[PDB]
Formats: sequence, C-alpha cells, structure tokens
Amino acid sequence: MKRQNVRTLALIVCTFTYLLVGAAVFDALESEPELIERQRLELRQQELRARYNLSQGGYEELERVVLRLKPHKAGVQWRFAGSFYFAITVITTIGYGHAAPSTDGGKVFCMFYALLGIPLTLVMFQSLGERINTLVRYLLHRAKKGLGMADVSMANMVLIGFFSCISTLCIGAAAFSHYEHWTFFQAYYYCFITLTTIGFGDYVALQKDQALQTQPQYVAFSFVYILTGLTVIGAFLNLVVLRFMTMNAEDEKRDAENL
Amino acid sequence: MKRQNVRTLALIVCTFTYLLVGAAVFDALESEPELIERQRLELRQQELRARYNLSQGGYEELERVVLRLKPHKAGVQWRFAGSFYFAITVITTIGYGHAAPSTDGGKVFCMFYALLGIPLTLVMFQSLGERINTLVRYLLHRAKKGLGADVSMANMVLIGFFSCISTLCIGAAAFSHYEHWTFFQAYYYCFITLTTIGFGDYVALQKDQALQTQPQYVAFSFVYILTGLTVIGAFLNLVVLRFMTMNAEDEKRDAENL
Ligand SMILES: CC(C)CCC[C@@H](C)[C@H]1CC[C@H]2[C@@H]3CC=C4C[C@@H](OC(=O)CCC(=O)O)CC[C@]4(C)[C@H]3CC[C@]12C
Ligand SMILES: CC(C)CCC[C@@H](C)[C@H]1CC[C@H]2[C@@H]3CC=C4C[C@@H](OC(=O)CCC(=O)O)CC[C@]4(C)[C@H]3CC[C@]12C
Ligand SMILES: CC(C)CCC[C@@H](C)[C@H]1CC[C@H]2[C@@H]3CC=C4C[C@@H](OC(=O)CCC(=O)O)CC[C@]4(C)[C@H]3CC[C@]12C
Ligand SMILES: CC(C)CCC[C@@H](C)[C@H]1CC[C@H]2[C@@H]3CC=C4C[C@@H](OC(=O)CCC(=O)O)CC[C@]4(C)[C@H]3CC[C@]12C
Ligand SMILES: O=C(c1ccccc1F)N1CCN(Cc2c(-c3ccc(Br)cc3)nc3ccccn23)CC1
Ligand SMILES: [K+]
Ligand SMILES: [K+]
Ligand SMILES: [K+]
Ligand SMILES: [K+]
Repeated sequence: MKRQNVRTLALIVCTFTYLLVGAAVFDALESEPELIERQRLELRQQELRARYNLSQGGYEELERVVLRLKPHKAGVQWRFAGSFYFAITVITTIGYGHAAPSTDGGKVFCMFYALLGIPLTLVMFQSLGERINTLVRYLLHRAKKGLGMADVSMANMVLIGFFSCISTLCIGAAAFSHYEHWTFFQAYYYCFITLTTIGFGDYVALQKDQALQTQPQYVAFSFVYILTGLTVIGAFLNLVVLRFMTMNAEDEKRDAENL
Repeated sequence: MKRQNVRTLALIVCTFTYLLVGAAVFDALESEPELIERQRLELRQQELRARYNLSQGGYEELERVVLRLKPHKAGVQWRFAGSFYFAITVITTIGYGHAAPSTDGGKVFCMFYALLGIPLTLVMFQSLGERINTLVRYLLHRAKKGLGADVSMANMVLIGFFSCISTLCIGAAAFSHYEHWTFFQAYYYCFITLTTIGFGDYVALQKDQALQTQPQYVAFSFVYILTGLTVIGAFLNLVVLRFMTMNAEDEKRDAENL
C-alpha cells in the first residue's frame, strides 16, 4: 500500500480512537455531577412552583419568556459594536452564539458573509502568522550574532512559538478575570476556547454591565486581543501543523516524479 | 516593497474593511427587529408577572431555575452518546455549547484534549480530503477517456462546489425531517455546523431524548458531521490551502534568487 493511503488510514483510526477515549473520560468526569445537578434543580423547580402557586402550563408560559429574554439580558447585541463583535465570531469560526441572526435575511446574509469571510480570515492569519515567524527568526538571528556566534533552528522556533501561546492566554486571563470578574482559571479557559475557535459560548466577553455600549476602551481591547491572539496561535500552526496537511500532495508528486 | 509584505498588508486591509461592511449590514438587518422583540417580550413579562401575582424577586428566583434547567431539558448530555457528540464538537472546533464542561476536571481535560485533538482532526480532514480529490480526479479522467482527457483545476472547483451544496441539501432534507425544522432552518444549521461556526441556536439530537432513545439517528448525525466536514475539508484543500503556504513559497524564492 502507498505511503499516502497508509498515512490517511492511520489518521482515521487515530481520530476515531481519540473520540472513543475522549467520550470515555468526559463520561467519568461529567456524568455523575450532571445527574446530581439535574436532581437538585428538579426539586428547586417544584419548590418554586408551589411557593408562587404555578401550574404545569403557568410555569411553561413563564419558561418561554425567560429563555427568549436571555440574549436581551446582556444588553443591545446588534448596534455597531455588537454587530462588529458578531462579525468577528462568524469569519473567525468562533461562533459563541451569544447573539445569532433572528431574521431570515440576517441568517441568509450571514451564510454568504461566512462563505467569502472564513477563507479571507484563514488566509490572513496564516499570512500574518508567517510574517511574525519571519520577524522572530530574524530577531533571534540578530540576537545570536549580537551575543557571540547563528542559524535559527526549528526547535528554537517551536520554543518561542509555544511560550508566545502561554503568554497570550496568561495576559488575556489577567484582563478577562479583572473585567468579567471570573477566576484566572475561568478567564484562561475562555481564552483557550476562544483562540482555538471552539467558542462554546459558556463564557463570553462584553456581556456584563452593557459593556458593548458603555465601555468602548474594554471593547477595543477585546477585539484587538481576539485578533492578535488568533494571529499568535495561527503563527504556531503555520510553523508546526500546516506542513502535515501538504504531506499527501508531496508524496503524490513524488510518485509521478519517479514513474 | 516585497510581494509577501504587499499580500499580507492587502489581506489585513481586506479583513478589517470586511468586518466594518459586515457590522454595517448586520446593524441594518438586526438592530430594529431586536428593539421590537425586546419591547414585545417586556410586555409579556409584565403581563405574566401580573397574571400569576409575581414580584421582582419572585420572577428573578424562577428566572435562575429556568436558565439552569435548559441543558438538562434536552436530556442526559454526558453519558457515552452525549460525551461522544461533545468530543466531536471539541476536536472539530464546532463547539455548539449545548453541553459544556461544568467541572474543573472536565474543563482541564477539555483543554488538553483540544490541544492535541484539533491538529489531529485538521490533518485527518486535509489528508482524507486530498484522497477524495485524487479519486474524483481519477474518476473524471476515466469518464472523459470513456465518453470520447486531462482534468483541469476549473473542473475540480465545479465538482467540489457542487459536492458542498449536495452535502448541505442532503443534510437539510434529513434534519428538517427528524428535528421538525423547516428546510431553510435545517440548511442554516448544516451550513453553521460544516463551517465550524457552531452558534448552537440549532443543535441536532436535542429533542425527545434522541441521544439515549434514538441510536440510529445518533449514528447518522455523527456520520453526517464527519463526512460533511471531509467534503468541505477537500474543497479548502483544493482552493484555499494553496494561498496559506504562498508567503513561505515567496520567502524561499527570495533566498533562491539572492
Ligand atoms: C501543541 C499542538 C499544536 C501540537 C500538534 C501535534 C501535531 C504535530 C501531531 C498531532 C497528531 C499527529 C499525527 C498523528 C498520526 C500521523 C500518522 C503517521 O502515519 C504513519 O506513520 C504512516 C505513514 C508514514 O510512514 O508516513 C504520520 C504522522 C501523523 C500524520 C502525525 C503528524 C503530527 C501530528 C499532526
Ligand atoms: C493593529 C490592529 C490590531 C489595529 C486595528 C484597528 C483598531 C484600533 C480598531 C479595529 C476595530 C475597532 C473597533 C470597532 C468598533 C468599535 C465600537 C465603537 O462603539 C460604538 O460605535 C458605540 C455605538 C454603537 O454601538 O453603535 C467604539 C469603537 C470600537 C471599539 C473600535 C475601536 C478601534 C478598533 C479596535
Ligand atoms: C467558497 C470559498 C471556499 C471560496 C474561497 C475564496 C478564496 C480563494 C479567496 C477569498 C479571499 C481571497 C484573497 C483576497 C486578497 C488577496 C490579496 C492579494 O494580494 C495582492 O494582489 C498583492 C500581492 C500579489 O501581487 O500577490 C493576493 C490574493 C489574495 C490573498 C486572495 C486569494 C484568494 C482568496 C483567499
Ligand atoms: C468510516 C465511517 C464512515 C464509519 C465510522 C464508524 C461508525 C459506524 C461509528 C463511529 C461512531 C459510532 C457511534 C458512537 C456512539 C454511539 C452511541 C451509542 O449509544 C449508547 O451507547 C447508549 C448509552 C449511552 O449513551 O451510554 C449507540 C451507537 C453510537 C450511535 C455509535 C454508532 C456507530 C458509529 C456512528
Ligand atoms: O480559525 C481557525 C484558527 C484556529 C486556531 C488558530 C488560528 C486559526 F486561524 N481555523 C479555521 C477553522 N478550523 C478549520 C476547520 C474547518 C473549516 C474551515 C473553513 C471552512 Br469554509 C469550513 C470548515 N473544518 C474543520 C474540521 C476539523 C478541524 C478544523 N476545521 C481551524 C482553523
Ligand atoms: K471553528
Ligand atoms: K457556540
Ligand atoms: K466554533
Ligand atoms: K461555536
């Protein structure tokens, strides 16, 4: 069997076993706490329904209002600042879902917006990421020549790259634990889930004390952090991961080259 | 100025102007509806508070319970089926957020899981995506030779783009049936899923305890998300990927001449 076919089959077997191992661990960590929390909330729901004389239909009518008011609770999510924050989440594939298009026209424009946006943003981060690596490689070469030597190795680049990722999450967690009044660990977890473009939406910045409309300085920092932070991670994947994606094309070209 | 520096600066100017234009359009389409909906719901909130004799504190007390019960309402999200669905959302960067780790140990394992997972998934989709393109290129060459021969880039972009619409439409038809959504809603869900945006406003396997009671539909939803991402992955491998390595190609050419 060809090297390309062995490599692809190995990756499929790897991903599926990684999913089974992952599902096994998340079950061990989250199954029991979820059952405990569900049982606990089922009691509070019955106690509050009894306290304020609420029927099955009465609670259900009140349930619809509370859920529909959730995106409005944070404040105005769709003026210029909120629409820009949303535009960021779309093209960067973060998609928190804290604010999603409620109109059919909004949903349609979002699809066309993402179709051209996501490739543009992806290419931009890989291009700027490469320029950052080229600058770091030049700075390190000049420093080595300065102290007394001079060639910049791949290992030196992986070290600077990995430290840049740690520092970015630490700087972010320092700021988001301050402004969003979270613990350093929570703010760090938010920064990790944001900059990996997972964006669960369990933690979202600019959703407290009408920040999008009343705190422009914090909003400016938040946009600059998300964009610069994604460039730092983007530069690191351009350095380590990207080379493995062109591997099948390199081996296929080599096959035609020999034959 | 070097080609690399002109290209990078052009892309930065492009992205920022695309963000300003985007923010301008979403404001025009969503600002007024949001103000109208906020005002409508605030009337219903006052009417329901009056109907069931509820105070400011009384409503707030029930508000906390309704919001906290939302992830539990869909059913058990953390057994083997729910943890596998969540494991998919993490490594594929979809991250609906319908179920997120509530424990410190869950949050920590999730971070290490993503750190190694996301690059493994990305490499896998680009590798399988390339193999699919190579097969399509072979099938088209054999067909051209058969009917009465070289496969162009333009022919590949056409088959690739049509495969993308076919995967969104097959998905939309299937999800609009099992989730009782409109074709447009199911299509929008398939688009937001396969682009890894994953807002979470529409999430499959969240009705009638599907994760625990409907294994056949759960099996289809796992297979669709994974195959669908391979179809989009193959298109980026063909069209987008070449432009990401362009800076490195130009930098190598600079050292080659000088
Ligand atoms: C902190 C983060 C950014 C680290 C990312 C780590 C990656 C560089 C790793 C994670 C999974 C790895 C892959 C896991 C499995 C394989 C199959 C493996 O296939 C074989 O050994 C058979 C074919 C052959 O001989 O090449 C080749 C390497 C590869 C693609 C690995 C390449 C390196 C990957 C992408
Ligand atoms: C090298 C790079 C990182 C610099 C990029 C330029 C930044 C300085 C720009 C890009 C986006 C800008 C933000 C885009 C949107 C807004 C919302 C804006 O708020 C309003 O207009 C309030 C009223 C409304 O919400 O309609 C205040 C400025 C701010 C934070 C901007 C501040 C300046 C930012 C961060
Ligand atoms: C349906 C989807 C998957 C389609 C994806 C379309 C992409 C192939 C497009 C979208 C934005 C485009 C980019 C927008 C801007 C530029 C800057 C442009 O820069 C210059 O013209 C100056 C430097 C030079 O001469 O190369 C080079 C092409 C590039 C990277 C474009 C390459 C092709 C991109 C990535
Ligand atoms: C190469 C590709 C096209 C095929 C990959 C193999 C599939 C046939 C596998 C991969 C993941 C599997 C699923 C992983 C998890 C589950 C949950 C499982 O449900 C339970 O175990 C119920 C109890 C619980 O949740 O603890 C039922 C089978 C199912 C849908 C599996 C069905 C078979 C699937 C889709
Ligand atoms: O934003 C980043 C990024 C993240 C970290 C650091 C810097 C970055 F730039 N992305 C973009 C989103 N994602 C690419 C991606 C797509 C995919 C892309 C475009 C389209 Br269109 C459709 C689908 N599918 C999958 C499936 C599994 C894993 C990854 N997948 C990771 C890199
Ligand atoms: K994503
Ligand atoms: K989300
Ligand atoms: K996402
Ligand atoms: K998401």
